[PDB]
Amino acid sequence: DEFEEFPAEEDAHVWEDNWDDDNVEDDFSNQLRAELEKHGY
Amino acid sequence: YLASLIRSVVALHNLINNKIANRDAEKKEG
Amino acid sequence: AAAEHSQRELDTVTLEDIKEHVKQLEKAVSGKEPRFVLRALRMLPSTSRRLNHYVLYKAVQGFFTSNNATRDFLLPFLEEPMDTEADLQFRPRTGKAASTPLLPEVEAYLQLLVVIFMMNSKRYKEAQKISDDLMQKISTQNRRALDLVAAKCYYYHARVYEFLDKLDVVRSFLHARLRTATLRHDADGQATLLNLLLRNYLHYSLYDQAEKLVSKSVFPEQANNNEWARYLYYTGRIKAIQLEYSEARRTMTNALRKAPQHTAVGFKQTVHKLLIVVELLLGEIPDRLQFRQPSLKRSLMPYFLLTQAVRTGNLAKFNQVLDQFGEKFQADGTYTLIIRLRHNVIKTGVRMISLSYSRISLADIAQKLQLDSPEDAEFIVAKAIRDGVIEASINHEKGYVQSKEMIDIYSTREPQLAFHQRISFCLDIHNMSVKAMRFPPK
Amino acid sequence: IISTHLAKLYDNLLEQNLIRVIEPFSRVQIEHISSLIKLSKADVERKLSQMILDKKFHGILDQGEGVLIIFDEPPVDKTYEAALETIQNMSKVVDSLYNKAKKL
Amino acid sequence: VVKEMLELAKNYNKAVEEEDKMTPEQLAIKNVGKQDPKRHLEEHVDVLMTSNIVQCLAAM
Amino acid sequence: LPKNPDLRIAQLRFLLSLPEHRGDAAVRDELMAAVRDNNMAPYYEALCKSLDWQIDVDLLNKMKKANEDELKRLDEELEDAEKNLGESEIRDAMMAKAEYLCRIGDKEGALTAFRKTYDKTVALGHRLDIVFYLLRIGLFYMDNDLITRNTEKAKSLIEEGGDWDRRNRLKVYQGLYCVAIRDFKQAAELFLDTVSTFTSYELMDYKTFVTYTVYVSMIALERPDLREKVIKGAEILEVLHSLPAVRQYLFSLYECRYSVFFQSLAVVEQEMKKDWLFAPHYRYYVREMRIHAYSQLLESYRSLTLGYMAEAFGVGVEFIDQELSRFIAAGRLHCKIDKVNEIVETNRPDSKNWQYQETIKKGDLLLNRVQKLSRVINM
Repeated sequence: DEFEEFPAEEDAHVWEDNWDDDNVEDDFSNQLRAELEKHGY
Repeated sequence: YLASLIRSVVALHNLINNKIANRDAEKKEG
Repeated sequence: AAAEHSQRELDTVTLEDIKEHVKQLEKAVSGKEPRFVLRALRMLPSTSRRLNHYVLYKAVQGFFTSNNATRDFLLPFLEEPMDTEADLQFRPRTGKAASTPLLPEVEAYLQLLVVIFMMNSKRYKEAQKISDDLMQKISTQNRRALDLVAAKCYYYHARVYEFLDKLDVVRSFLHARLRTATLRHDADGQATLLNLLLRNYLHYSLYDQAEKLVSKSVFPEQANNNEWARYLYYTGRIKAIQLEYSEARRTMTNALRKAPQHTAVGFKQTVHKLLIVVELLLGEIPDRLQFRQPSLKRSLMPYFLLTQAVRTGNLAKFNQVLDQFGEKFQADGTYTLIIRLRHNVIKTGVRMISLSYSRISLADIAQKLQLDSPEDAEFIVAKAIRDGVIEASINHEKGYVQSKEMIDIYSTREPQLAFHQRISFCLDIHNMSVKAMRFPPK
Repeated sequence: IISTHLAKLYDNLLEQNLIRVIEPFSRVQIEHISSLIKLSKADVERKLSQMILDKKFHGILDQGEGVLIIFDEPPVDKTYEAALETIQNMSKVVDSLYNKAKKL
Repeated sequence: VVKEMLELAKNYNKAVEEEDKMTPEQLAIKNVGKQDPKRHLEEHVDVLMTSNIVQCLAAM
Repeated sequence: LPKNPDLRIAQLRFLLSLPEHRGDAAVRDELMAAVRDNNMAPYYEALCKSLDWQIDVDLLNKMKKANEDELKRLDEELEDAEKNLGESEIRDAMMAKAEYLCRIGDKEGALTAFRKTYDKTVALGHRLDIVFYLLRIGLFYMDNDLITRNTEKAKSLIEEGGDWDRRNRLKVYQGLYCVAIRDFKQAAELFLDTVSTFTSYELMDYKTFVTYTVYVSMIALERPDLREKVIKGAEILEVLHSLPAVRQYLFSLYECRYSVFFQSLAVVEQEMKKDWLFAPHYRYYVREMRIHAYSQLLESYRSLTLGYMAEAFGVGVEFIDQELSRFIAAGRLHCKIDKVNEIVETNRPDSKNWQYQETIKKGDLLLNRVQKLSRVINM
């Protein structure tokens, strides 16, 4: 029962990706280095 | 709830079997 | 020609199919069981395609052919081939059967087939008149077995006028048809008529009248799953536009669940888009599997960007998202909801804070939600505690948001309620299954 | 060889002593248990955390004030495991009926 | 009863998913031994549900 | 098996394709030496066009002429075998032609030649070798469809009949592909199965294989299986004795030394960024490892102050608060933060409550299925 009444209107990734992957932030190494530097003094 | 689910599944299977039997009998009629 | 002979063979097989369907309709009227008419209508969508001029020409030459007005009405609108060599006289009714008038259900089915062919041929005007004639002659009939084919023809008539880009000359007439179907106790016909009326209102933005109709009219429970899905989508749009966000989300999730497996791509696209918008408004970030699907990916890409902007909380990202695809959202009929999201974004952040923290300080929550001052945070948090988004209790004496302590749900009564609902559903399913049982007459 | 085996023996002895000293208590504070075992607070805390994380003596620590709570570990209610397995079986039976009913 | 019904549901799964069509009318008659399909099936469902419903109603 | 195509070449190409290392010199020299020794003219041209390098006219012409005359010799040998020698000789000649085609980097020509050889090859072992060669080509180029289809074909060939060595090699190949697809559970399973008898030295040396196995096992295996299969595993421990960094990283999680664990995790994230296979998934690996460490720490506690856990992780209170909030929002950690008192409370569901939730979910799914079936059949 094709609902023709409603019109029927790169990233070839095979792995499922959750939302957290999209979030943009400095690499973990930079974060850890900065935190250790700031807690070193 | 588990017993009710089992009963519903059994009833649905019996209904499917009866429907297929009726359809087969009708088809073999002609 | 090879292609011509292949087309002739496909036409002959389609003629055999229509003969089988007409025989099923006659057997249904004899036994007064919709099952057969339901199967005929089920096969109808498949036959709607793969039909050419000679197909319907031969169908009308064989069926009907009583010199009735139908042959002088559709035939002038559909061309006629030459003297086909394979002049197989497709006459299921022979002698006395031919003399007897065509069964109202079978004649209605043939008229529906010709109307569908006219639709596929873009003969909007001719299909207009043929549909009026068939609808008028089916209006006089009162056999119950005719009601299902009547609902199918009603839907196709509404579709033909929808392609007529008018969809208003039909409003009153479909209202009357739906009311008469309700009086007659018909289920499928009234279902399709209610769905089509809701669709017309949604097209022409008459939301208030649609809500009144849905509130007053009652949809039969024993309706088609596809019809139920369409009605659920329409009611979901009505509720979402009307600020009943939770009900809209539930209804549209149900409609998506009841969609025809993999049969209607566009309905799934629209349901997913509106559900994404409504869920974003309600404070929930939608699942990524929808956006990752193959058929819905390109359609929902702008909604994927919108969800990204909402979750990240970047109002600027939301503005640029609207700038690029704002007209697309408008053409999709969701621009107003997108603006509501633009001004309600803070709800998602408040909900995330409620999920994460339990005794967050007001100053710290204001800092996290990039609010200007803690008092604004207090106002927003109380508004959220109403909005069904949070379950906290502000303690203004020391200005910290104390989320309600979680309790063992199992030791409470809610599990009993859930089990009661599920057990009632299971018992009802068993009762329905054993109720019909289709036991043949010995 | 001596170092590794003596370290393992020390671990076993600490485990046995800690288990022995928590039997009467139900919400013993970490300082008292450390004093009873004659060990640093941090060492006893780490050993208790490792023991809990490894399905050893049942309980949960709370560093907010410091105690070693011990409970009786409700069994599991095998009835629910059986019910879930039966639900899975009936779901696959419904799938089979889906395979059937294709013939109308 | 629930554990034995889980085993019986495994057996019912095996019997139905097989659905051997080599004269199925004959198959249903060549495997009649008061077994998995329904006899040791919903019989146990009835036992469980009767006992539980009666006990709960008495408790309330 | 033959080293061709050399996956080190693909790794170097990806490393150069990385933004930071695009200008690296030593990798440049290594890749140029490999190209010159192997005489990959099509690969050289593709790499030059992709990386916008300056094509060496003399070197390019020399490589092209060498490839041309080698191909002419191979074609002459094929014609001689066809005219005079039997089917086995022609099959081996076409196999050599395909091998050299893969040598220079011609993906399409090499694939077509290998397909023809497979069509003309009857021996099951030679068909398996051809499938392995095509799988190696796919890994070198990262063609998902080619690798999937060829893995299915290799599985079918092994099922029909296959020696144990081919099964082990195919297990390692599936593990590598799974690591490249981010299905880390299957990667850990396969690599732990094959670590005892690693015989596929063409893809990667044993040290790299053990490092990958440790990484994927820790991202996938839980604590009991991790202890039983990785911590106490003789092969993995023996290999790790030569890799102090990987050994420290693996033992940090098991021994509960969280600061060293985070240092090693930062090092591992940096290493995977450069790796050609873990590069697409390095962020996910680091995030999941951090989540696993947080959950492991919280398993033994019910309410631990943010200060104590920040000290344990060698990080500030603010960073741990933000990360815990982010992970809680995603429904990964079972805890709720209390900022005013700075106490994290674990809300791990009771066995009864989790069982009730699971039964509710599964029963809802089954009831939806049953309702759909009833609607479909009842008409």
